[PDB]
Amino acid sequence: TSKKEMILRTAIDYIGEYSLETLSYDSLAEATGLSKSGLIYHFPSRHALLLGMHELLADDWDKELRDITRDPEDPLERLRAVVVTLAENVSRPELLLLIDAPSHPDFLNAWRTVNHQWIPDTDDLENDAHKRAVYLVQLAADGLFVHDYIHDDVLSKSKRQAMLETILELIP
Amino acid sequence: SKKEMILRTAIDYIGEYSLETLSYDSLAEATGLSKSGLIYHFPSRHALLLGMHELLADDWDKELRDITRDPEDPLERLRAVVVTLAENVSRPELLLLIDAPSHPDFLNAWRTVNHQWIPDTDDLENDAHKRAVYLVQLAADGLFVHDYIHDDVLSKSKRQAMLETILELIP
Amino acid sequence: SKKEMILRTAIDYIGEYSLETLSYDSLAEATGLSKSGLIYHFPSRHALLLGMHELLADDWDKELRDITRDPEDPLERLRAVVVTLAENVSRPELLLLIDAPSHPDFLNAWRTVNHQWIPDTDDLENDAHKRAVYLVQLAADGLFVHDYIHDDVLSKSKRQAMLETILELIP
Amino acid sequence: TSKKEMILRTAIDYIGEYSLETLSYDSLAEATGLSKSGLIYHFPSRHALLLGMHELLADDWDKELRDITRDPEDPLERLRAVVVTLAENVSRPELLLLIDAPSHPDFLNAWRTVNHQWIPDTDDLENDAHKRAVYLVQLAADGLFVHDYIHDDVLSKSKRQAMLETILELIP
DNA sequence: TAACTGTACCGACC
DNA sequence: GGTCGGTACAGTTA
DNA sequence: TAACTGTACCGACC
DNA sequence: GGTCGGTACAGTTA
Repeated sequence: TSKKEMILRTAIDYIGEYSLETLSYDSLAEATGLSKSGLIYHFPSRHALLLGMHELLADDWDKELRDITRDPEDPLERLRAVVVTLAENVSRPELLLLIDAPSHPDFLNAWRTVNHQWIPDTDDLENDAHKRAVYLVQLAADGLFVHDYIHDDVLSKSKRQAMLETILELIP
Repeated sequence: SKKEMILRTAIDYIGEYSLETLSYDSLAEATGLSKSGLIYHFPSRHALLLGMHELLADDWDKELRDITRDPEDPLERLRAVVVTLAENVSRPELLLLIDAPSHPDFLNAWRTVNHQWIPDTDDLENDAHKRAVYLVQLAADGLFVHDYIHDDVLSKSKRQAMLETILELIP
Repeated sequence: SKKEMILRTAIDYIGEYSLETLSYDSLAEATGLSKSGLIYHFPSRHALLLGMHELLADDWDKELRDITRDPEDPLERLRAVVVTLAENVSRPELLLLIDAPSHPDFLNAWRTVNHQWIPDTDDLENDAHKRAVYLVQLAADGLFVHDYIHDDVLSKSKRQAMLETILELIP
Repeated sequence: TSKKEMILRTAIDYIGEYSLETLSYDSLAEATGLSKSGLIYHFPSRHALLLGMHELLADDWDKELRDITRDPEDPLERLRAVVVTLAENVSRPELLLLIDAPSHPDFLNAWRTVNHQWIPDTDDLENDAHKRAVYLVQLAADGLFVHDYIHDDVLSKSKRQAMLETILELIP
């Protein structure tokens, strides 16, 4: 009967719709049906509530990346899954959370797996043309991830598939 | 003008912290003015935010005009877009671009820029060359946002190199 | 109930000062509670003011039940109106009655007393009896407001003599 | 010229229609089309603006009282004017000021004429029938002055005259 | 017995 | 003239 | 030399 | 996230 995960989904859904500044116990109570004491029961500070949201979303993204990877040892094969989940499996909440995370080490740490085991390493890229060609993909996937929140002019699915394919065809 | 100075301080303030802790009070510190003198200049919070959207939107239209010496070709515009995104737009611009949907006034302030300098998505599905330019656009947005969504700041050396590689890609 | 002790302190504050300077902070000083403890109990200012109106309008109704010994007739209600106006109603009720038009909720809290106890102003051009009762109502009202609009508080004895004079005048 | 009496009149009219707590430099600037600076020139503080208003209205009244007293030796004649100018020639502003007056020595003092040279005397009426029947009249007049602001039942012009006549008939 | 809900407060801040 | 993030603890429902 | 207007700024309170 | 009561001038209009 523990509604601890349901609260987080509700909180994530809420920040997509509205935003972080406006997420508070009262407004999460209103949205969960729960009472404020109820929420405090699982998340005794706002800091825990946010941690849980970061953790929850980083774990969605890790599970998503590992599932769609055909072979986990092939670098290019995992870069392809980074490109794909960035174009389809991450939305507004993740972006707001990525941006909020630097604001506390706890939140940074919650994202360490998926920023250190899936995003390609920046090493001597000044003078390595292949490595820099692998980073160009990463940069382009990141632009397709944030595109609809920064351009005010959403891509339709069809345009987004077309651009996803273009970022893929560019994998070495 | 005292107005532009206050707005400049508010922009650095949000780069360092966020919109949500931008308050008349926290802004009175950073600017040295009293909470009340601040309100004299920006009589509501919405005005203060409208100021900041407008200042940044304008600065962006400025720098990308002082950088293209041929406004004609979508390609020279496109060059201007990549460089400004790569090297002279930071965290505050990203913060206000995210926040902009929350009021029509905010959207309206970026309207000039967001459609005038931004390549056209229009028929992208069938035009390979139009997908080659949007790929550049996307890579630029990638470098613009890079350090604020991966816990890893690029060094100036790395950043310059990725700018070039993107600059290469240009049709 | 803690609500009722809070209203009671607010009633005495406005007796000493005014409604205009009655604020959550100034009522927190006077009650011992914190600003937000008070807001827990009355969540908006409207609610606090509605509470004070309700409380006085209802004490006056009660104080005018254990005094009138035959709710039946116009005259025994009038005697009661006169006595309560003369001696168990002071500056807070005057202040609240002046403020009460500022909102329908407040007027409404004074319905029971304002018509059901106070004699009617109806049919008063032509009925001598009805003018002799309203004369008594005006005098009672005059004694009620006396200390607060004339720079001269009456003593208890002066007040009883006058009370008694209005009471004689009863048709 | 000098807008000074004109500002006070506007301020009086303002609070009649609205009230005292809302009367401010800003709101009085709007009502007068003057500037806050303009108002502060005549009235260096709000205190000085309320006194102006207390002073002005007590003189309108004192003027009105002696304007309508035929024989000012006669204690019953002045009692008649009191009643008359109470039932006919004072309105809301006048009530709000009276009620506010005791909150400051200057305000009390500005009402000293009309309260001393005109209001009959509470002097051993405990044992004196005539004196107390003179107070009764004063008492009913005060009641007709406050009626409309205390009872939520504005009297018609006609009923107000009817009641005024009745208090007057109660005279010597 | 864990998962709540309600009630009464309060300091920093908007 | 409030909100917001707590804190404290008693009383109820799966 | 008086009666304003506008512009910037602030502490206490709401 | 503000209003209310100023303070402090410099310039303007009769």
